Amino acid sequence: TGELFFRSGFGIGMRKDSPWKQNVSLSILKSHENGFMEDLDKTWVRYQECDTLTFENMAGVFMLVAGGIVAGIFLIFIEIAYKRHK
Amino acid sequence: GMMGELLSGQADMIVAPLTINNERAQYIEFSKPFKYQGLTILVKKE
Amino acid sequence: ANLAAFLVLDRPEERITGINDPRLRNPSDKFIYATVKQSSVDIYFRRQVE
Amino acid sequence: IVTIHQEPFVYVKPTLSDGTCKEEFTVNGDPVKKVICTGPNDTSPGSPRHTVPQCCYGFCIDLLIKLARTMNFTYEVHLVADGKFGTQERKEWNGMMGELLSGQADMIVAPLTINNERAQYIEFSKPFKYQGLTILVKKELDSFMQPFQSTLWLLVGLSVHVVAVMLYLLDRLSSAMWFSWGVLLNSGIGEGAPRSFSARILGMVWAGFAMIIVASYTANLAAFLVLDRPEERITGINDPRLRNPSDKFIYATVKQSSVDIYFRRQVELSTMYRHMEKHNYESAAEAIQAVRDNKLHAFIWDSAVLEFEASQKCDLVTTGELFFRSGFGIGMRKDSPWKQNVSLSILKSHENGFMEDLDKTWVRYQEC
Amino acid sequence: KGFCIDILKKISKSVKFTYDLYLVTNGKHGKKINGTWNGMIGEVVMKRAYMAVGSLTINEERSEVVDFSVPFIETGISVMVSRSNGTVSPSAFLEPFSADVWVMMFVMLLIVSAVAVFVFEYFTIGKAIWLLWGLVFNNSVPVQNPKGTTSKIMVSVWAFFAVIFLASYTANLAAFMIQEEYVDQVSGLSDKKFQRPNDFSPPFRFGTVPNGSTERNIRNNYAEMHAYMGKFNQRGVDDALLSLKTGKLDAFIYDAAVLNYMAGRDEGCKLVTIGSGKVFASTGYGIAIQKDSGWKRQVDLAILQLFGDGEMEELEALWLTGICHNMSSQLDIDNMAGVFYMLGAAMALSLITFI
Amino acid sequence: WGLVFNNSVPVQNPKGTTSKIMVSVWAFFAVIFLASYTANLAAFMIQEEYV
Ligand SMILES: CN[C@]1(c2ccccc2Cl)CCCCC1=O
Ligand SMILES: *[C@@H]1O[C@H](CO)[C@@H](O)[C@H](O)[C@H]1NC(C)=O
Ligand SMILES: *[C@@H]1O[C@H](CO)[C@@H](O)[C@H](O)[C@H]1NC(C)=O
Repeated sequence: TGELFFRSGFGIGMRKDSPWKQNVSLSILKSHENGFMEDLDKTWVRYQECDTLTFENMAGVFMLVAGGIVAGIFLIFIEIAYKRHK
Repeated sequence: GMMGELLSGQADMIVAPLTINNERAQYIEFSKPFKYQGLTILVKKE
Repeated sequence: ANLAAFLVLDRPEERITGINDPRLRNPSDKFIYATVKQSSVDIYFRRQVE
Repeated sequence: IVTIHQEPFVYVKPTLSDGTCKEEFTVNGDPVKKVICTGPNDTSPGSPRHTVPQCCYGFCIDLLIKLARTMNFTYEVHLVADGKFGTQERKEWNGMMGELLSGQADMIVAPLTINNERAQYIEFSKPFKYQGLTILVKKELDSFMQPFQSTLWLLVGLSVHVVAVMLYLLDRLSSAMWFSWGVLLNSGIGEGAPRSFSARILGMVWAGFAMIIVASYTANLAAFLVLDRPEERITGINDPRLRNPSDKFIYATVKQSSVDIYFRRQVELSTMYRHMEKHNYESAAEAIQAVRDNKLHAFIWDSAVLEFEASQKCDLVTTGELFFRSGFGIGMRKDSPWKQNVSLSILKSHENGFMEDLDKTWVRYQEC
Repeated sequence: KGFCIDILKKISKSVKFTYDLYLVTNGKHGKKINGTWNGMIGEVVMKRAYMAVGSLTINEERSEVVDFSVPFIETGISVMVSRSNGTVSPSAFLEPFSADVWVMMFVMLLIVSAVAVFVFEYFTIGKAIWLLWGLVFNNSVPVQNPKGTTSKIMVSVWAFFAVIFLASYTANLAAFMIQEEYVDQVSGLSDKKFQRPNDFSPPFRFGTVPNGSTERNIRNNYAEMHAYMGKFNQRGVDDALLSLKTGKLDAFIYDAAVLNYMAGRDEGCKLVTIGSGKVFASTGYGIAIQKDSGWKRQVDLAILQLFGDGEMEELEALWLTGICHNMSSQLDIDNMAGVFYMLGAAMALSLITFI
Repeated sequence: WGLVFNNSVPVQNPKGTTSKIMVSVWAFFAVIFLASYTANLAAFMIQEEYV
């Protein structure tokens, strides 16, 4: 979270007064020209990606009714026995 | 540190993820950036 | 209605609003800072007296 | 004593032919009659007007009466034809500040903001009512079916008719349509499905559709209802629209007041004032009347009266951060011997909650 | 006055020199017109002005003729089209959450129907299934299959559990309905629709503005895209924004910073940008200098020093921060098409089973 | 009142297919009103007025 307080760009540092600065600058500009860096980012970041109701609000009532079924059948058997012995 | 590797002479390029500040540009040029990012704070999810 | 209200109770994730957050800017005993040693972060923090 | 005609703090009411008018009693009772004030008939609307005495109670009359009782000094309340508060010339002052400088009034008991120049020239003693500046904007209930429209209603009607006719087409009659209509929305019939070969499956399929559609309708209408309009359109000076002036937006402020001094104090805010210096108004009542008809986008720098105006109108919303924190004070002349006495009196009155009682009795009376 | 004027003032404060700003004589930006540049690039290559400040996108062609400077703001190529109004995904019939809850409810219904049949034995199975469905969906009053009262406790508690489950489902649907993802039909320049509008959909316009670095980059990258955009060559910036707002212009493919500023203005509520930080050809508005006298190092160091401090951040916050940035819920037929598709699939399955 | 609220034991007072339209439309209006009331209660449950 939070805003970006330092928009910094990763660069290609070389030796001081290096004669290859122009070539590497042209190459790094051509990389943005054809979207090679964007293609690499889409290949890497997207591949390594990842992401309320559950059994907590669903299995509880099922467990309760499963437990109460035994009590209900026991009460039914008791009522049948009482009627038979009545 | 790493900035000394580009001045002692053991290497010629420092190509790696490294933020650019106002101190490393005093003598050695970093040409143009290839990936822009903003510094953000990250915390554990609740 | 109460169940719907409870379900839309999103967990607050934006605890810190960047570097401008007074809770993070002001040092505290509970809060602990962390940064990469010998990097540009130390230069940036020490560049200004703020 | 020089007083400004600010309706929230000093109401305007012409007297009757007898020279005085009886103030209406309040809920508490025992109203305090305002003293006779020689105010302009129409605040000089571009033409000279007679100084007809008028009755003006407002809010500051009670404070002035308390100060007079504590200090035991006579008072003569009078308004100014110009109506200006005070600012730099064009080497003098104009309005209430100019009247104080000219020696016409030795003290001013009126709602007046304090800035650097005013504090340098005269002393405000201790403020009694603190108010941070804020902006006000004139603020600018669903269908009977919510997500569905006329086309959607026709589509769902065609679909339900099609499934109803297909039910008795596959079953084979006329009773199937009536049963479907009855079971579409609760209710029910004693016939039921035949459940011979595939009627039970069709009945089970067409049993959860109603619950799903009513749940979707309720969710859509609830989402529409919680779609509250944004009230904080401008977040004070931090808003880019407020910070950067635009042709479409118009900035209005009271002319010859501390607003110009505050704007000129900061150089970076010069473009906020210089680019919008021709839209100022000499009177707050005219600006309020203009913004009532949506002619003005927003008004700023009169929060102590803007809040009361918004409460009375119940239509204009007030937002924006309180960037300028200050309070209304009582002005005295340079090296005035009464400054200490009035400061002690106002501090004593504030200590016992008299100011809070006056606020809760007058400003809190109109709550909206 | 402007952001660039503030940057130049800060540079003058940091480094003492003399400057005289000159408006562009011909054109707007650089363009290789018969081998001759124009605008700021044409002026700097003609030694008229050593320093060029403006919306000069850094590219290989521009850097070849005139040296550039360190960028201070990230920009690129972006698309800002919001004429289409897309509602939420049609997941009302089967939301991603509670995927296994439906199967659990079905197996519980089967179990309770079997238990009811067993206790009745000690058409019955069909009657029990119908009673369970009627108690769950509450669409119609079910026929009471059991005759006694002892077994009624099980069916009553199962009906109560079904009512609780239905209430939870309604609450979950209401909670999901408040989402404001607003997944529009936008994919970027990589999509085949934008690259070849004629092949994909004739009612589509690229709307790329010519006479600019972005137009040249698009033409170099794809000739077909440039040919398609040549038939919708907009003029100016305000006119293009007005055309997009009125619906005449399909989309805007100008600079990312300009698109962000337009979306942050008054006429940007219905013309928001893509919303993705990454943009095509991520570059900046570097100052173009001939570097004949080697003065590029000083200005680069000054820009780095300004960026290191908080002046750049506060200046960007003051200037490059629009309004109405990022529930606006809307109703559409595609949102409710999911339940229609589910009903059609169920009807087809029932017809197949009957046949 | 049976159709407005949770279903209960019904009475077969109507006799014929020509009298079911009135009860059907009454039930539809009642369920629509109940759904609107539930949605309004859900919307008001998240109000910030309570403190
Ligand atoms: C009639 N069925 C509903 C209901 C409404 C109110 C109370 C209970 C229930 Cl169960 C209709 C409104 C959506 C949720 C639902 O199931
Ligand atoms: C660019 O502008 C020049 C003049 O400023 C004009 O002659 C030329 O036709 C323009 N090119 C395009 C493609 O609009
Ligand atoms: C969808 O958005 C467009 C423009 O953003 C607007 O004109 C239209 O009314 C919106 N539709 C709905 C149903 O909100």
